Amino acid sequence: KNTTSSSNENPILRWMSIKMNGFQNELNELSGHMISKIIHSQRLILQ
Amino acid sequence: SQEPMLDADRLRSSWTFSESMDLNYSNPSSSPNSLGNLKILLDDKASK
Repeated sequence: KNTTSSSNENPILRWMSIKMNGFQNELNELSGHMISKIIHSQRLILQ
Repeated sequence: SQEPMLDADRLRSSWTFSESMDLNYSNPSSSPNSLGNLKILLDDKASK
């Protein structure tokens, strides 16, 4: 139309871009703590 | 240097704190290479 949308995809880019923030943030956080934990595994097993 | 486990001596460790008593030596820390090393370090510390 566009609209793009009908709130609910513009305002569910409040979902979609922010579900992309839950996803990109999820990879961010798991990336962080996983990276530092494995860093504390070469610390914790090798070192 | 070997601590190793004691209990010895006096307050059953009496030191037991023990952040290298003061360090982490927290270089930046930011330096995870670890070199696969070594002896630990003869280094004349063995000669010490």
